[PDB]
Amino acid sequence: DQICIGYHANNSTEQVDTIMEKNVTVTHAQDILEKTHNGKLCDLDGVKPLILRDCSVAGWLLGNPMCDEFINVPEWSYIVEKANPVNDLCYPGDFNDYEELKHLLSRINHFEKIQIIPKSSWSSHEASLGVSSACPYQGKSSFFRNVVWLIKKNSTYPTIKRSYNNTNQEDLLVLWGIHHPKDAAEQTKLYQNPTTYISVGTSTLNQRLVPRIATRSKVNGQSGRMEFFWTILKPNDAINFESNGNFIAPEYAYKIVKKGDSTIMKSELEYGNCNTKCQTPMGAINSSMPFHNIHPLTIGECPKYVKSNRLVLATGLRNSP
Amino acid sequence: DQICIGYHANNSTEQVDTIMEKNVTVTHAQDILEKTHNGKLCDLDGVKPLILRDCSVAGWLLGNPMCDEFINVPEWSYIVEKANPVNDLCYPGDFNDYEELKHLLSRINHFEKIQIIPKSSWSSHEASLGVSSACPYQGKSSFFRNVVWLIKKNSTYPTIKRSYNNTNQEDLLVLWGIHHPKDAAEQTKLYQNPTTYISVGTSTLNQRLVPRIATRSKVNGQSGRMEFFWTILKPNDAINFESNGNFIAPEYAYKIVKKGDSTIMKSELEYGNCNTKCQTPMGAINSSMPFHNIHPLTIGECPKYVKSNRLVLATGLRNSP
Amino acid sequence: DQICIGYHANNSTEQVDTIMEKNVTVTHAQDILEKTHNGKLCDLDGVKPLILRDCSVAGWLLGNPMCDEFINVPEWSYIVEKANPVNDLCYPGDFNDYEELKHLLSRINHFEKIQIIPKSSWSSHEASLGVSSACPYQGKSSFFRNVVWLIKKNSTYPTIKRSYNNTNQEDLLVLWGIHHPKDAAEQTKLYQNPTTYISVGTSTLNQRLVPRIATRSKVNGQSGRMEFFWTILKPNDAINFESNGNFIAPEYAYKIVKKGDSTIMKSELEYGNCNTKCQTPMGAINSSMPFHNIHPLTIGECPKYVKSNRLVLATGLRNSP
Amino acid sequence: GLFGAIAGFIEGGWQGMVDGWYGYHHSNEQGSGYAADKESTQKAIDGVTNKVNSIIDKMNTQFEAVGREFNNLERRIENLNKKMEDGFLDVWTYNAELLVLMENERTLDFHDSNVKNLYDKVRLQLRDNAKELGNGCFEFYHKCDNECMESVRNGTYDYPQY
Amino acid sequence: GLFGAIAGFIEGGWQGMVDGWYGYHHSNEQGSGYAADKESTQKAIDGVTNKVNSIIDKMNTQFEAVGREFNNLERRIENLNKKMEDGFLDVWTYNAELLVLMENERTLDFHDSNVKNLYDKVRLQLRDNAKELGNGCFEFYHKCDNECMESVRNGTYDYPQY
Amino acid sequence: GLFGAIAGFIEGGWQGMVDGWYGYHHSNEQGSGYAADKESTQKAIDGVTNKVNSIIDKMNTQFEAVGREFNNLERRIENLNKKMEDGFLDVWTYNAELLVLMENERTLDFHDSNVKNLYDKVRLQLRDNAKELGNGCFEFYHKCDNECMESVRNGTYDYPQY
Ligand SMILES: *[C@@H]1O[C@H](CO)[C@@H](O[C@H]2O[C@H](CO)[C@@H](O[C@H]3O[C@H](CO[C@H]4O[C@H](CO)[C@@H](O)[C@H](O)[C@@H]4O)[C@@H](O)[C@H](O[C@@H]4O[C@H](CO)[C@@H](O)[C@H](O)[C@@H]4O)[C@@H]3O)[C@H](O)[C@H]2NC(C)=O)[C@H](O)[C@H]1NC(C)=O
Ligand SMILES: *[C@@H]1O[C@H](CO)[C@@H](O[C@H]2O[C@H](CO)[C@@H](O[C@H]3O[C@H](CO[C@H]4O[C@H](CO)[C@@H](O)[C@H](O)[C@@H]4O)[C@@H](O)[C@H](O[C@@H]4O[C@H](CO)[C@@H](O)[C@H](O)[C@@H]4O)[C@@H]3O)[C@H](O)[C@H]2NC(C)=O)[C@H](O)[C@H]1NC(C)=O
Ligand SMILES: *[C@@H]1O[C@H](CO)[C@@H](O[C@H]2O[C@H](CO)[C@@H](O[C@H]3O[C@H](CO[C@H]4O[C@H](CO)[C@@H](O)[C@H](O)[C@@H]4O)[C@@H](O)[C@H](O[C@@H]4O[C@H](CO)[C@@H](O)[C@H](O)[C@@H]4O)[C@@H]3O)[C@H](O)[C@H]2NC(C)=O)[C@H](O)[C@H]1NC(C)=O
Ligand SMILES: CC(=O)N[C@@H]1[C@@H](O)[C@H](O[C@@H]2O[C@H](CO)[C@H](O)[C@H](O[C@]3(C(=O)O)C[C@H](O)[C@@H](NC(C)=O)[C@H]([C@H](O)[C@H](O)CO)O3)[C@H]2O)[C@@H](CO)O[C@H]1O
Ligand SMILES: CC(=O)N[C@@H]1[C@@H](O)[C@H](O[C@@H]2O[C@H](CO)[C@H](O)[C@H](O[C@]3(C(=O)O)C[C@H](O)[C@@H](NC(C)=O)[C@H]([C@H](O)[C@H](O)CO)O3)[C@H]2O)[C@@H](CO)O[C@H]1O
Ligand SMILES: CC(=O)N[C@@H]1[C@@H](O)[C@H](O[C@@H]2O[C@H](CO)[C@H](O)[C@H](O[C@]3(C(=O)O)C[C@H](O)[C@@H](NC(C)=O)[C@H]([C@H](O)[C@H](O)CO)O3)[C@H]2O)[C@@H](CO)O[C@H]1O
Ligand SMILES: *[C@H]1O[C@H](CO)[C@@H](O[C@@H]2O[C@H](CO)[C@@H](O[C@@H]3O[C@H](CO)[C@@H](O)[C@H](O)[C@@H]3O)[C@H](O)[C@H]2NC(C)=O)[C@H](O)[C@H]1NC(C)=O
Ligand SMILES: *[C@H]1O[C@H](CO)[C@@H](O[C@@H]2O[C@H](CO)[C@@H](O[C@@H]3O[C@H](CO)[C@@H](O)[C@H](O)[C@@H]3O)[C@H](O)[C@H]2NC(C)=O)[C@H](O)[C@H]1NC(C)=O
Ligand SMILES: *[C@H]1O[C@H](CO)[C@@H](O[C@@H]2O[C@H](CO)[C@@H](O[C@@H]3O[C@H](CO)[C@@H](O)[C@H](O)[C@@H]3O)[C@H](O)[C@H]2NC(C)=O)[C@H](O)[C@H]1NC(C)=O
Ligand SMILES: *[C@@H]1O[C@H](CO)[C@@H](O[C@@H]2O[C@H](CO)[C@@H](O)[C@H](O)[C@H]2NC(C)=O)[C@H](O)[C@H]1NC(C)=O
Ligand SMILES: *[C@@H]1O[C@H](CO)[C@@H](O[C@@H]2O[C@H](CO)[C@@H](O)[C@H](O)[C@H]2NC(C)=O)[C@H](O)[C@H]1NC(C)=O
Ligand SMILES: *[C@@H]1O[C@H](CO)[C@@H](O)[C@H](O)[C@H]1NC(C)=O
Ligand SMILES: *[C@@H]1O[C@H](CO)[C@@H](O)[C@H](O)[C@H]1NC(C)=O
Ligand SMILES: *[C@@H]1O[C@H](CO)[C@@H](O)[C@H](O)[C@H]1NC(C)=O
Ligand SMILES: *[C@@H]1O[C@H](CO)[C@@H](O)[C@H](O)[C@H]1NC(C)=O
Ligand SMILES: *[C@@H]1O[C@H](CO)[C@@H](O)[C@H](O)[C@H]1NC(C)=O
Ligand SMILES: *[C@@H]1O[C@H](CO)[C@@H](O)[C@H](O)[C@H]1NC(C)=O
Repeated sequence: DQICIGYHANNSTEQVDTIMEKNVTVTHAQDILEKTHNGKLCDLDGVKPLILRDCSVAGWLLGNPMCDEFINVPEWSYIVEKANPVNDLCYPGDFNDYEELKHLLSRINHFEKIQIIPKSSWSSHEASLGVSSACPYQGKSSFFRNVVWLIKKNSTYPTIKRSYNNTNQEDLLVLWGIHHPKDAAEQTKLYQNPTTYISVGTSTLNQRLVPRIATRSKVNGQSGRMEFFWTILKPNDAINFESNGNFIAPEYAYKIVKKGDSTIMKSELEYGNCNTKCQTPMGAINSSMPFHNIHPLTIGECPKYVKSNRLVLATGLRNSP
Repeated sequence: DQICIGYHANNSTEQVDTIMEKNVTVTHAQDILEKTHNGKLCDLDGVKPLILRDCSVAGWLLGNPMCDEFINVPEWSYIVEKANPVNDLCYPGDFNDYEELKHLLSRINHFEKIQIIPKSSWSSHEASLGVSSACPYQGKSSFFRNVVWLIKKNSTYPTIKRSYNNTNQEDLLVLWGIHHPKDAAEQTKLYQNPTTYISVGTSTLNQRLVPRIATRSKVNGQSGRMEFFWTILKPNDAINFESNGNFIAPEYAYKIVKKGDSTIMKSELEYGNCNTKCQTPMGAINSSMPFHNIHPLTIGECPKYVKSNRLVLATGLRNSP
Repeated sequence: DQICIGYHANNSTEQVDTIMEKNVTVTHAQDILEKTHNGKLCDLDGVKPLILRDCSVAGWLLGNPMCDEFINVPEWSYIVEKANPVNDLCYPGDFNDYEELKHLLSRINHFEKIQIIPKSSWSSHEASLGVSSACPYQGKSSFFRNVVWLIKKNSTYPTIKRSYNNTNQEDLLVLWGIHHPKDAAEQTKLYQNPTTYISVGTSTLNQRLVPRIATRSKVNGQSGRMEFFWTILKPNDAINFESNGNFIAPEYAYKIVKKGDSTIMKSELEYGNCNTKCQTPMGAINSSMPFHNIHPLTIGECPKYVKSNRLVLATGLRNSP
Repeated sequence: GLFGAIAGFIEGGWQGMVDGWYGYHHSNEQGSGYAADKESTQKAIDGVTNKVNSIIDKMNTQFEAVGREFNNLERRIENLNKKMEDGFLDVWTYNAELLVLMENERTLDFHDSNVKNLYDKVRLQLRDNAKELGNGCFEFYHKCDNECMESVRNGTYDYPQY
Repeated sequence: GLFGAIAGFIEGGWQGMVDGWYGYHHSNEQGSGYAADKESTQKAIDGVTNKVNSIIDKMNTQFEAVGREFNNLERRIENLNKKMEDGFLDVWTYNAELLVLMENERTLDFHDSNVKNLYDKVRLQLRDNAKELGNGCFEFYHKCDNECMESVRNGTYDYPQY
Repeated sequence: GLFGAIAGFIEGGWQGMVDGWYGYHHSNEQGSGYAADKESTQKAIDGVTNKVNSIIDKMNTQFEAVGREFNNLERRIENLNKKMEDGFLDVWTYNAELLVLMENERTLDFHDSNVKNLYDKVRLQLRDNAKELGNGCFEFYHKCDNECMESVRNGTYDYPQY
């Protein structure tokens, strides 16, 4: 008669690594790395993302005429921009401190567009001929919808003195611009006055822009340039414009109604008609694992990203052949 | 008769954590995390800090009239500034490259204030009416004490050509400014000349400022602005000013006598009449522990900061019930 | 009769450290930290580095007359610049966005210098008197070889309108400059026109420079300054210059023929007539160790840098006295 | 393994022991079979479960990357941003993979230790009333029926009785 | 524990042994008492003391945060600065907490090992001149007075003498 | 060591055993000598070799510093750059030195364990046909010639034969 001491074995083929030995077969193990995603852009926690499609953030905010889809967008969870959107600045130029603005958007979930300087209140200037073939719409020449490209009326451009007071409770994103013409002839042709400026003031801002003339290569058929600027106008503060010519005046500006968690996600994927708790630029994640290896830039309640191909913990013991 | 092998037990209730088991009672243990501070701002190694109180670094350096307490400060160990000091720029405006200057101060323990351009050497200009109600002192209008706000004398502002040569052995911090007026009338009212400039040159510097006019919101009762600039004038170099108007001239400048270990500590606490070897924004530390969890920003000979609530090492063995 | 179980011993004096005990003598051990270098700058994988010697990157690229050694340099593996090269900007001034350009060079292995605006094509301006005593060559006054310092001819400086079209397949580094004179007399003396500018345009660039006059300290015998600018001209784009005076015109510009792995290594050492697979600022490395402690900034196929003085792994067992 | 039992002096595991990690196999005139040692099995479950949660929990606070965009003349800071994000990823990847390797080694050794301690526990009861065969088994000098066998598993094997 | 002695075959510690971590308890006609094993106790003190200093020392060089201020249009680099400082804190917090957990496990196991080795050391001297009771104790076949007991603690128990 | 064999109950190593890490020494009327245990020696070589490669391999991906230059009014970002490069160096230095200390302790203990298991393996074969002397040696009751000795090293020592 005998009694023996021994231990469990089973049909497991699960393997784990240790420092001294790789591919040790064990009776039980626990994978802790999520390796799969659904391959789609999805609603975060019910709240749909802003999918800019072929538009950029600039094209959206300035109101590029090819971006009418986003003329009034509801609140978003996150934003999705392509690596190289085709509908950026239709009329060539620059967006000043663009990257700092996009960073500002990572803390914003909802804008409310409102009118601050009506297009039909420019009685001393022509305000309906501020268009170009570089910004087409339905076959006709158009322009960034949110700003007014003002020109001379009956061969005069008198000084503009316009002020807007932020009586709203919410911070306000104000956009405007300056036009750089091809040469001296174009300057007088549009604005009459040969030497001009745009002065902009708030409680913090003290700006004075002057147009830089230069012979420039054509970009979308234009030698001229548009340089766009912005500020955040705080509650009870007023913005003050004075100009001599070359002024691209604000028409619409965005109220910042909701601030919170957001992100601009760079991706070529489109909307997935889909819902998730954790989103990445190449698809959504749905698992209880503590780790994943899909992509470092995620939003939501996510596992921690690691670069591993494999993380498996031993729970049971060494299995017998 | 028998002999037994065994091990120590005692009345200890000290507990430690391991990977497989939490709250294991042990006979002996060693805490290695300092959790307490004295709640006070203290002298570092005998050397008292500069406590700016309600003043900012700008208010101090420019000589805001409400900051006479710091008109001549002895050498410091570290500097203490509130999150939102009320006595900053009394007259509204900007301090150019302010953050880069504050960084420079982290390597400075002592300034010696000296006079470079005497206030009573401006014979061709009025140099005692450069005041404003935004910078009050004892009920009367005053101004930043370290710079001179020059205006026209008998309806003329002739060109200024003034040069200072750094004959001191020590690097010199020189401050000056430009005034931005409300409108064209104010410009001529103060300076006569309608179009003005300030040109500043050293061996490295090649500056030319021009005043930007714009309609601005009132801040402390002023539509005008003051933009302040600085440079480090090296030994044997000379600074050269030329101006047409709008010049805020240096009166006093700071010798940099001692360079070394310092820091600008952000805190709402006041002086503690107290001494320590290791200081934090919420109190001083006095322990021999290798770690602490008070605050990441410390100065002196300190333990290493960690975010833990508890670090306790087992020294003895598992204790018996 | 007996049989005993036992273990190996030998004459080893090799020691390793553990957590509980230091300097444990073991029968065998393996050092994993490379501690030695050859003390020389060497060819990387056969390909010799660019050793700028007493010249800086600016002196090289602008063509400082004391840097004729590097007038046409073959492709390099890495670049070696001293901490304080004496042949930088011979005529005092600035190199705009210099650090961003040096960063650009970390991705470049070879330039091909070509002529874009011939020196002898300036028929309306004097183009062979643009020299200074601050940039000497063989006893005579000279200037940065790659740009042309143009002055008035027969007391006139007519407007310049010159355009270069990049018909090359390769990105092009274009350099130019603006001259800042001492005073109003020097301006007219060289350029006639009292108020001048330089306007530069590409598809992306929209620049307009104006000379800043100011009384400046002498540096290498000059009160005047030269401010140098650059751009990358993409294929099929054109650069457009228009100027009134003060223009330092491009003569030569660099084709970017090879892009790849490079680095600017700061070192006082000269060439070693030598070859290696892994280079550091204080010498080359030749070992199969996984770690080294020579220097953090290396180039090539290198071991990982650590700050340790000693890394030795135990392989064998505790050795007996 | 470090403790010599698993795949050591006990050559292999038992497919037949389904109800626990460690246990006993008995063999007498009445029959034979397996029985799991509940106490030491549950000890192992608790230690390994706590370990897994400790591992997960320690990796709870960890670097999260954020999108930052830079323009064409901000290449230096763009590169700094890139090196920083990547640097932290590599550090946390290393921490994760090393923790798994190290703790996997300790988990296998832990099981080996529990088998060894169970074996010794039985050895110390039986003393010289049984032959230590050297393969995990004890051959009795007396006849050991199922009640006898049960007292060995109990811890209450009455050595003075035999 | 891994080595089976502490809270294993030796059920509990001794409040009565004040002068050391490990030792002996004897019991004969002359009386009874405790005596610490000096050598193995001092071994334990040295190992644990070196360990604590090794832990402290390794965490000597470590990230120190510095104050950097940024303006309203330097938000990107401010955020980079923030993520960098925080990132390193989390890394060092992790290192510190993990080192403590891991080494605490090894310290408890170290003590268990020292008790086991002391027990075996005595077992190998006595051999078959005593009954291994299974609870840490050895019951002698011969009468073992205080000099006899002392030779067991010595290492000089003359087995051929008994 | 944790396992009690190396520099424990086996006082010292053998200069005379050249062909392996662990083995046997025999002594009878025919003579005496050393013989390496091939299996357990090769086990040790494989474990330690894999370990060294595992260590090297884990430290493969690691922070690489890059040169970035800044001007006189970019001091804040220069300092950030400096603190970032240094921070990662300190983290990787720490990882490297700690891994070496920790694994060196485990390597020494691993060898100790292999000696202990070899000793027990022999002990479990011989059983009560030999006196356990307490120093690593077994003194036979019967005469054990070289074939006899060989069967002990084999694993095929026929206990019923003696
Ligand atoms: C953009 O447009 C805004 C309004 O459309 C304008 O806001 C401000 O306008 C005037 C500025 O003079 C202020 O008028 C008066 O309001 C004060 C009321 O104080 C507080 O209490 C009442 C209680 O019911 C609140 O409503 C109110 O919000 C406030 O918190 C009043 O005290 C003060 O008059 C004073 O009278 C005293 C003697 O009785 C004098 O000593 C003292 O000198 C002063 O004259 C003041 O004049 C508005 O209140 C204010 N609107 C606000 C706060 O909402 C912005 O200024 C404008 N922005 C720019 C840049 O111009
Ligand atoms: C700010 O103000 C500073 C003085 O108040 C001024 O400093 C410089 O001023 C002049 C510049 O011309 C120099 O004068 C002469 O000093 C040279 C002495 O050389 C060295 O040896 C003496 C030994 O006793 C030292 O004191 C001295 O510090 C120095 O290290 C002298 O060699 C030289 O004269 C030469 O004569 C030679 C023929 O004999 C000629 O070949 C040669 O061309 C030259 O004429 C020189 O002229 C001061 O020495 C100097 N002060 C110093 C160094 O402290 C700053 O220049 C001024 N800053 C600005 C921007 O204007
Ligand atoms: C710098 O200098 C460059 C040349 O020295 C100049 O490049 C461009 O110059 C003109 C711009 O008008 C272009 O001329 C024509 O080329 C088009 C050919 O298309 C493609 O196919 C041919 C096939 O053999 C390729 O060689 C060629 O590379 C190209 O990929 C042609 O289609 C087009 O004419 C068109 O005719 C159509 C009716 O037939 C019209 O509908 C249409 O409107 C258009 O008139 C075009 O005019 C050169 O091709 C082009 N050079 C290139 C691409 O290499 C740069 O523009 C100049 N830079 C600046 C800033 O000025
Ligand atoms: C290269 C060549 O053979 N000829 C160009 C010639 O085409 C060019 O004229 C401009 O051409 C572009 C298209 O390439 C547009 O047609 C410009 O017209 C418009 C425009 O559509 O943008 C008309 C519009 O009504 C104008 N709007 C306003 C508010 O003024 C604008 C505007 O003036 C300019 O965009 C301002 O820069 O222009 C047309 O001018 C000329 C450049 O003038 O150069 C020849 O070499
Ligand atoms: C809104 C309204 O009803 N009226 C304002 C009117 O008050 C304002 O005048 C300015 O008011 C401020 C206080 O709000 C000061 O009183 C200005 O006076 C001083 C000043 O104290 O700052 C007097 C001082 O002597 C002047 N010093 C010098 C060196 O010139 C300064 C100085 O000129 C200005 O600060 C420069 O910007 O002003 C007083 O001018 C006017 C704005 O002028 O606007 C009405 O709408
Ligand atoms: C301090 C004193 O006693 N006298 C200086 C006087 O020397 C100085 O004149 C300048 O002196 C420098 C050397 O210090 C040069 O000699 C300047 O001449 C040149 C030059 O070599 O650089 C001649 C050259 O032909 C000129 N080239 C062109 C293209 O114009 C240049 C050029 O004009 C200037 O560099 C432009 O800034 O100058 C010589 O002018 C004067 C400053 O003019 O000041 C006295 O106080
Ligand atoms: C572990 O096992 C031992 C041995 O099996 C247990 O002792 C046995 O316990 C059983 C059940 O309690 C006893 O059965 C009794 O039999 C009598 C008749 O003889 C009857 O009157 C009772 O009602 C009961 O059924 C049995 O006598 C007893 N045998 C021996 C040899 O001890 C022991 O209780 C167990 N201990 C533990 C801690 O589990
Ligand atoms: C450890 O303990 C053993 C046993 O206690 C020690 O042996 C004993 O040592 C004592 C003290 O040295 C001896 O005492 C002697 O007695 C004689 C008279 O008999 C006297 O003449 C001497 O002056 C001395 O007092 C004792 O004889 C001896 N007994 C035995 C059985 O060995 C041993 O020395 C100790 N060894 C170590 C390493 O500590
Ligand atoms: C390990 O060692 C044992 C004992 O040394 C081995 O058994 C012995 O094996 C040898 C060689 O195979 C046998 O030798 C034979 O002798 C007979 C004459 O008696 C001869 O006819 C054969 O040609 C051969 O030379 C020997 O009899 C045998 N002795 C005993 C006691 O078993 C065993 O084979 C070895 N096992 C392993 C796994 O290495
Ligand atoms: C180990 O002991 C600690 C220390 O008491 C326990 O911490 C307490 O946990 C309770 C329940 O979560 C809290 O309400 C108390 O605030 C904690 N007290 C302290 C002093 O921290 C902890 O629960 C125990 N951990 C485990 C795993 O059993
Ligand atoms: C372990 O051995 C090292 C190596 O010799 C010892 O290092 C020496 O320490 C002395 C005294 O501090 C120094 O003066 C020498 O410069 C060191 N020599 C070398 C080669 O590094 C060290 O002291 C020993 N460590 C311990 C804890 O005993
Ligand atoms: C392995 O055994 C399990 C019993 O737990 C059984 O369910 C499963 O079918 C088996 N798998 C294979 C491949 O035989
Ligand atoms: C995630 O997948 C699991 C399958 O394991 C499922 O239970 C759960 O419903 C899924 N959740 C969503 C939102 O798809
Ligand atoms: C525990 O025992 C120690 C003896 O070391 C004694 O000083 C202390 O008073 C005791 N504590 C309690 C609470 O009984
Ligand atoms: C710090 O506190 C300790 C008490 O543990 C005391 O010995 C020491 O004097 C204190 N030092 C200072 C500067 O307060
Ligand atoms: C140590 O022994 C080795 C044999 O492996 C021998 O080659 C060497 O000469 C010896 N070294 C010394 C210093 O005796
Ligand atoms: C590097 O040094 C080793 C000596 O260990 C030698 O074998 C090899 O040839 C050397 N390589 C070079 C390029 O110097």
